[PDB]
Amino acid sequence: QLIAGEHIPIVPVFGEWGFVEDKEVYEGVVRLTKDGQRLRNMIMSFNAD
Amino acid sequence: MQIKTKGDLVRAALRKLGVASDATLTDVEPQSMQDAVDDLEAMMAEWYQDGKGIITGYVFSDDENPPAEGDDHGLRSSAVSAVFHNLACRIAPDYALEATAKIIATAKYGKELLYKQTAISRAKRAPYPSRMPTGSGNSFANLNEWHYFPGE
Repeated sequence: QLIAGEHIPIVPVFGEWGFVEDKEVYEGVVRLTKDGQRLRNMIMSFNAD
Repeated sequence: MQIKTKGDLVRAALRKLGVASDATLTDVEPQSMQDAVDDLEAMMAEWYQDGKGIITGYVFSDDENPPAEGDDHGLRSSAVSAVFHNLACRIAPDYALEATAKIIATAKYGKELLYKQTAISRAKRAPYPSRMPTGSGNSFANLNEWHYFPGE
């Protein structure tokens, strides 16, 4: 089914975007905080126990 | 090794105690053999707490065999000295004697050496707790979504 326009009607928005080895990588702001946050939650749980 | 049977262990224990050996002119008496064999079986069964105690490879005689004396003990060569020294210490009070200080020290040393390897084997570290992260450095686990350790 032919649709109107010259371009694909989907518009993407990226954060930290690039290619490492012909492989796309996009990152937000939460990827690198995960380890610290999980460690903090684990330590607090241990302290409550 | 020359010591291969429970009778050999009992003879060694009695010789160390001085009760009956060729160092003296005394010969081992059958009633002194049977009682010490029973004592040795009881002591080995106490040591080997159904696998949770000292491991020696000792073969426990079953009731089907009439003479317990004469069967091979099955101990390794490195356990015979400890076993028969401790047997001499244990059966010394039968004759209202007292084992000498060297015999007592050798018994202690032999028991410690008996348990040394099993202690090294059993000194094992527990696995990771069920509430640890696996870390993002482990790319395989991170992609598989193995974000936490199993536990137990």
